[PDB]
Amino acid sequence: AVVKCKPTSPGRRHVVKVVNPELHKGKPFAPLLEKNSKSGGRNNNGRITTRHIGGGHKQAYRIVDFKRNKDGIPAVVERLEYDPNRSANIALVLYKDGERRYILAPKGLKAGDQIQSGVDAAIKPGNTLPMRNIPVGSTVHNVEMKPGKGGQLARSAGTYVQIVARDGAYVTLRLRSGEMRKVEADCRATLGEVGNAEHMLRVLGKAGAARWRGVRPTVRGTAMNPVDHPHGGGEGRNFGKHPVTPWGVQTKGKKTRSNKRTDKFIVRRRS
Amino acid sequence: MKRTFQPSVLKRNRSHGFRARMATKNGRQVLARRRAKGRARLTVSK
RNA sequence: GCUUGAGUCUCGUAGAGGGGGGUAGAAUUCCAGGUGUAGCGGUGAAAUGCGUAGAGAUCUGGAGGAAUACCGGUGGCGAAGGCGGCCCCCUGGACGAAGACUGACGCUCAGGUGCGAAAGCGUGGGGAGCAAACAGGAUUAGAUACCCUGGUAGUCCACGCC
RNA sequence: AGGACCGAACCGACUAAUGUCGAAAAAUUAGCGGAUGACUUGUGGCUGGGGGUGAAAGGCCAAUCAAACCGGGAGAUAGCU
RNA sequence: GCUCGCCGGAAGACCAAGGGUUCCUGUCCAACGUUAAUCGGGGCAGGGUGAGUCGACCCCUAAGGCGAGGCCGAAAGGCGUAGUCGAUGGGAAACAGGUUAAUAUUCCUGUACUUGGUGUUACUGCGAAGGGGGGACGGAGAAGGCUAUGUUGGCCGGGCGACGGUUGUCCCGGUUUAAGCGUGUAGGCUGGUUUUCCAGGCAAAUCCGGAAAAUCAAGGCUGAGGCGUGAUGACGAGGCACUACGGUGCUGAAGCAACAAAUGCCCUGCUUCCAGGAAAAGCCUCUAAGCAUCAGGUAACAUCAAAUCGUACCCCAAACCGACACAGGUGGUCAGGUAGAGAAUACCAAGGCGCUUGAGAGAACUCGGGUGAAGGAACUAGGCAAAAUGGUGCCGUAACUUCGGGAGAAGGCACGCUGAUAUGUAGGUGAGGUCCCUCGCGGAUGGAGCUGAAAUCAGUCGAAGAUACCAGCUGGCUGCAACUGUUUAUUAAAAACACAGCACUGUGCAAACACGAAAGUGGACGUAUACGGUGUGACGCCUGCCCGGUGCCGGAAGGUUAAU
RNA sequence: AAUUCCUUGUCGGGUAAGUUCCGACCUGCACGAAUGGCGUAAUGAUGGCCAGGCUGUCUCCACCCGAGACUCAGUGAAAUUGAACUCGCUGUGAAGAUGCAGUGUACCCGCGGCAAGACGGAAAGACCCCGUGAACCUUUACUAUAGCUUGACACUGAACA
RNA sequence: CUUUAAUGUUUGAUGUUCUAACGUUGACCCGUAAUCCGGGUUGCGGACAGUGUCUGGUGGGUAGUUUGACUGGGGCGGUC
RNA sequence: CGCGGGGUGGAGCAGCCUGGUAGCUCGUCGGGCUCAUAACCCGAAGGUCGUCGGUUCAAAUCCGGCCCCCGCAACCA
Repeated sequence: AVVKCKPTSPGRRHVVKVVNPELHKGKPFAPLLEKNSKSGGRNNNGRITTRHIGGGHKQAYRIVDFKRNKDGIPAVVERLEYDPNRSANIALVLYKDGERRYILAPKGLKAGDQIQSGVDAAIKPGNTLPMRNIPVGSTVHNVEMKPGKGGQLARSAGTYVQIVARDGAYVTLRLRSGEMRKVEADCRATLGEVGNAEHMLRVLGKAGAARWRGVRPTVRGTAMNPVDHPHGGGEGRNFGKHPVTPWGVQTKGKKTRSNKRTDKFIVRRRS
Repeated sequence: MKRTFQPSVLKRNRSHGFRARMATKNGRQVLARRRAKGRARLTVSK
């Protein structure tokens, strides 16, 4: 939910923290957790491949099953957990044969309800089945790109993909950006959009609220020196240039879509 | 003032050690020249 | 205490009364393909715009958003504002019928509180049409007006404010 | 609860003075600022010379940086002293 | 040796790091020490480091490195899989006294404990590179109960004191005791047990998990300290005894209570919020492949083994690092008496030192400080520097505002000591006694003793009672930037930068982009409420006109147009 | 005005006195709306101005207390330096003289002091200029180039319409 | 010679279909307790993609250099 | 000091470059439209081409001097 913090201090007078009183304050499931070390921009070569990433807090990796391959098994929800690695919360689920597994939680998913996968499940937010057994126009998420991969699109908070039309072994989708993409019909999806829709309303407030988060301060080029950044220069904020990236390629208007092997799947570009 | 040499036995041998040199070709290029001058102290070791 | 006050209970009636969730066709705009040709659009006249890269026109398909022809009436409901394509669920008020029942529980009401079209504002989405501001072209002594070609905010929606 | 307040250890270094062949190749003295956080700090690694790093000064990379140090091109070249 | 002075949350006592005999002793003084030197971290010779329980090695693992094959690349080489290393992490086991010129949780005395080999006996099914559990964890805040430790009292030993008093409400000193074992508390956590079934855990499972039932209401687990024991033992003030006059031998009383009280312990807890807080192994436990009169497992007892290496000394400094015996820097533990909020500060205990040039003079001048008539910024670039304000409780507090603040705004009053309320109060702790009990480390009840604010009234000393150290200058106008924060290490700490926020634009995932000849990684084990770039930079009111020049994007018909 | 050259513009306020400061007037050399505009509580080792309080900063310093300076003994440097029997003045001169000329004056030599000179000592000027010097950086300076992008050829083929 | 109609033939520009090349950072099994890799079935695209060669365009991201002299000092202006 | 540009009817501006002929709007005079003015329609005049000389067949024009005005420069220590 949305709750404005009282203006007691400079740095707190703009903090709006999300209150979700349904998340279990207990300890997250041990077997479903393994470590994920930080790297912060570093890579194989040890260079800072990507800027503004590092520091931050320590967070353990959660195993979220996107495949959901188990068929014909009702799933009794156990509880709603909080998730550091994802903006979307995860719901601890218990299957009928006694196995604990995590799933991305849809909108109306309370502690204890039931969901099921396979093509035997009716329409309830949380059900999983191929889109060649879905009503044309259904709001879904966690859709996959290849038949059996697991899921690539519509996974963030309040994300939903609208199925436009269906022609044979190809489903005319409408991704969140609005870019019409024809994906193979043999791909499993999950009904109902992801809840947690007040995530957008969250406003940090403190610079430290971003520091322990994992971000790193971004320095403008207008302040740097020409030897380090293409903008810099001048004794008094001079510009006179076409805004380009730290590596010469022009920005603020420069399409870089050169795939060729996936051009056939884009009906209309995002707009 | 923290002078530019805070001693450490362990770090010295992990970056200037004998066997540390026998790692790469460049390292064996070092001892080639070290033995070339007939220097008694091949590398900082024990 | 008794009833001609008021209110309640039993049965029905009409209704754009309100809230939420779905649904339909006509029409307009946009895109792609086929047919096809020099104008189209517009006005008091004209021009900008649009078009020989082939529009407009016509036909087919598809994606969108808003409003609901005819029925519609100085008709109906509601305190007022205001509310109309259809359907489901939840639900308010008024009216009539023949009786019973409690026994004046009534009326109004500074302050207070609540509702409240449009315009406007904030946060998050939507964006077809219309259209402040602005722009070009005319008219004109001047036109930062009336006309015409476009067009952002807004107009729509959920939650709040005024 | 708080990038909250006063204030030691701690970290840093704004003012003044001493010092400048100094006690010291940036410190002492008397006051300062932060002091539960974007904090400080030990041990142990990774990134490297037209490259690294950078809350961006062209500052930092072993007292040396608008391009480190060492060896070799090289006794480079010098219409200059 | 006797006084004085100094530090004392250090200038103390020990470890890690890092040096490498600087430690101890004898002898010597040329060289070393900014002076002499019989002195010494200097020269010369000799001695000293004793471990199953400390550390490391070792079992295991992270960041990250190497890396059989392998992918890729002129070669070198780069990367990476299984593996294998790598602690600052986790994992078995000892405490006390004595002893040396120097070393000791290592030697000795006394008393315990851990991990394996082997053998015997009584029983029984054991058994992996595989499963599950456990290990196993964040920050902050509050609280209960103890301990370290300290003061007072009781008791014990000594004294009764060179100037007036001191046999008593007097003075000084001591009043120490662990690991383990046993009971198993304060407190905390979780509902136990039995039966059946099962698409679950790469196979399998009696282990775990799920789903149905039955019985009863507890059981189990975790857990400082105390009490006993360890210990009719050690130590022990002070004497008794020999002096190489340094020390050694012998002997030896009291050894309890109460209160206060940690940041140590319970706590690797509990509550709460969010940014959501290692892995593996040891341990425990279950099976596959199989082996079964076995091998092995469990329990007791006996014996054997516990190796290798470091161990000296310094360790906030003359021994490390700064060329020096250098006013510098260096992580961690313990850390007492009084006042005091405190680890501040002042003075002291333990303990360790007077800093390796002194003796005179007291000139100008210089550095560090004190005080100063009348005036009070008249100084000067400028209130720079000094001065002054400075504690606690309470009285009281404006413009403006985002209604949190501003604010400790400003400005003031009372603070010592003694007595009385009250042979020291409220409050806190809490023995004895009494009763009961599913009987113990229990609960009510009861209140001695002890410890001990503050408030009110009165009296009295001084000029001054927060009397010392210590300890805010404030108000008014206003530019700029929001703010805490960051930077030119070594002349610039700011209005420069960062900042949450806002905006635009790029990107449909083998994503954009970046490193890299490539592979492969980062992005992200994330995916449009996401990520990269750029610009501005809290919030509030707002963000107008121009598409000529330039760039980007869209449409491609025509003219021009390379290779072929 | 962090911007106004002219200029200390003009009016009003604060002072006895105000090139600063504060509030306005618009003649804006040359403010202006995300290279964001105008305001803004709080914060600030920030900038400028003012008052109270309090003081040696000042009128003008005076004294006292410690460590040096000073004397004695011990130990014992450094920067620099062609050579010196190393005076002032006037003039002259590679153009500001201790040294040449003229003249005056002055016993030889120490210690403590003070800094006008010896264009004192230190840095083969950092200012200016030169060199057909270097180094970085800028772009619609010239020529190349990574990257990106375009088409053809090859890996790469069969079909009908 | 121009306009032209059919057929044979010759290359070329598009469209769609197809699967063997090839891509496959999809699933499954094995080597194998190994998220690398290799291979085998299968699935999805598809003669594209990607790469080598040649070539046009862009290109201060990057590299090597140029950027005149005389001049009552240089600069500006002017001049040769 | 130096460089560049301009001066044309009453006003505001073309024309120059590539020498002979001067244009547009407003304004003024006069007429009409209306009761009247403005506006509108119609007609016409008005320019020493800043200033003087020179070159040339010919000067607004090309060059030079001078005057006025505008912009730039008026510098690095």
